[PDB]
Amino acid sequence: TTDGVYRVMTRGSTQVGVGVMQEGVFHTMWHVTKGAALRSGEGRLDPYWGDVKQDLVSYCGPWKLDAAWDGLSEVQLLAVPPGERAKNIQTLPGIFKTKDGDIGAVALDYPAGTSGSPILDKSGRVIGLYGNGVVIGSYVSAITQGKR
Amino acid sequence: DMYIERAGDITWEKDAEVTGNSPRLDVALDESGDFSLV
Repeated sequence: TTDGVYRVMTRGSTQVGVGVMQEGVFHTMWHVTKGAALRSGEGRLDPYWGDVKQDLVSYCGPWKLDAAWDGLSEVQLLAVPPGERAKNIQTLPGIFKTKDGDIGAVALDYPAGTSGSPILDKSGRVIGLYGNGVVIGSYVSAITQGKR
Repeated sequence: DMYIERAGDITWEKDAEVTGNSPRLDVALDESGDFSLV
């Protein structure tokens, strides 16, 4: 239940992704869990809200993360790769230009099991999750944020 | 059996590695959540 960044594991064991606990809600990407319930110790976390097009899901309650990239400043990916300590990677986002507006994007290419890692602004607020993107042959991830 | 394990606090780190470029890309997002270039 504690606030923090978490590995999402499956059963030998494999890391399939990452997520964020905040205000009693667990946040990750839909393609990581496909909405399956999650075990945490002796307890169970049930899905509450999810959307395939946004590629997001929340457990135990509604999506809580609402900060947004300011469009000018560097950010940090708090990457939690399989088998590696959580680590911060600072970068200046580029931009996905879409018919519905601009989305920040980070041109960082980590293992697939890093999907769901949070991207932070300088205040430490989560401005979105890593792991839904496009290939340009380097991968570029949208900064994917939900609605609170 | 999908399960979670805590990996850290959510904090900015002053001593972070810095890397990566900042491309400007035209993209479309389809109903399946997939981005493609335009």
